[PDB]
Amino acid sequence: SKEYHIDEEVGFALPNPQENLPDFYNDWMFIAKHLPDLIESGQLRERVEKLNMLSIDHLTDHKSQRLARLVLGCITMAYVWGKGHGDVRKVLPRNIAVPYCQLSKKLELPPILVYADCVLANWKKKDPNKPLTYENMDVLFSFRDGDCSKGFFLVSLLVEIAAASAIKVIPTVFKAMQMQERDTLLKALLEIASCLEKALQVFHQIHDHVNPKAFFSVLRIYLSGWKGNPQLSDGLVYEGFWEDPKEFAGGSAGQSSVFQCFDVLLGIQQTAGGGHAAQFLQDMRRYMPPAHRNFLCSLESNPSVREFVLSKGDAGLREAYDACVKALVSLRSYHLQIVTKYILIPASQGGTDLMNFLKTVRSTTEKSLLKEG
Ligand code: HEM
Ligand SMILES: [C-]#N
Repeated sequence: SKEYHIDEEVGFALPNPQENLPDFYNDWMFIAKHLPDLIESGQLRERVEKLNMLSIDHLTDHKSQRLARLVLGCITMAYVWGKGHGDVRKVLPRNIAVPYCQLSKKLELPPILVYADCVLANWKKKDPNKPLTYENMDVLFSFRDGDCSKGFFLVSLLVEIAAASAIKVIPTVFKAMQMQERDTLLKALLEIASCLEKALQVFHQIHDHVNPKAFFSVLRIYLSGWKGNPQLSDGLVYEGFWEDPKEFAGGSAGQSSVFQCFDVLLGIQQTAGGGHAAQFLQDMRRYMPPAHRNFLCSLESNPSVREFVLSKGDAGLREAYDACVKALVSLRSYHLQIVTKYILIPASQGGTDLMNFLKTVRSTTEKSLLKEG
């Protein structure tokens, strides 16, 4: 893999994210670093509104630009949703909206908190000389005390990273296919499956660091966007940058290139059709870092692993291939149980389009199995 911005140990996540910005931006940092407080004491909005329009020209490298995106991102969410009880601002102050939109255009991402922001770039290791384990990690920004943002963001991060171990073998896969190296292809496929089976394990941690009510009633609120959202019908107006209000989708792990990449790799057509699920997954790529979406399509232009495995009456291969597909459905099936627990139940103390979306994606994955009939 070339510079598709994919680290060997961390995958799609940003390696060693930047924690501090140039003093020139201390005003931004302060708000971001004290969001839980400012929000609760009800002085957040007033503070954003007192901000001077800062220029983004002093954000020289990528990482510093990403940090910035995170800060302005978190701030924008806090501002729009407030204490997150129903009182929402429909207009984002030009002093903040401008830099944010300019930085966004520069990074080729929409002006709203995105997965690549609050997960991929929102972390740090407590002890630099220790492994990447929950215990040795922390997020950079949170919305409100007890919103379980650490648990959510980090467990996603950790799953993201577990899946990163397979990304590195993708090249091996394609090489083997043209070099007609059957034993190499088989090895590779199983390795991938193994990594996807380990990611599921990592996923279990979600129960240990995220409480259903807190998640459903708080975090979920701040991660909401303004596309097809009843309380922001026509979107959000980025004062001083755009004429009319713009609609954008909230942050969601659905923006992770990880799962999409494997669906591609394995020839699963999540994106095909005119269906609602397909449109959503296709649309979410717009929310992924440009480098990453480039990676996703470069894969799409490679020869099909599925067609290859099928064209070879080789059980070993078919099975190894199914192993990977089986791993995905397993992850998704587990993900459903999780939504049930962290959304369905909490909301019961309409939202079925949710379950049908997920089940359609899952179903599509299953359908790709080879030796099922
Ligand atoms: C608190 C736990 C979690 C909840 C409540 C949750 C909820 C949801 C919901 C409601 C969707 C549907 C679309 C949307 O609104 O964005 C979704 C999609 C998705 N989530 Fe989660 N999620 C959770 C944890 C995770 C974790 C830890 C991962 C792992 C990185 C993950 C990966 C995905 C993916 C890839 C999709 C998109 C569709 C697909 O490929 O199947 N989620 N999630
Ligand atoms: C999934 N967020």
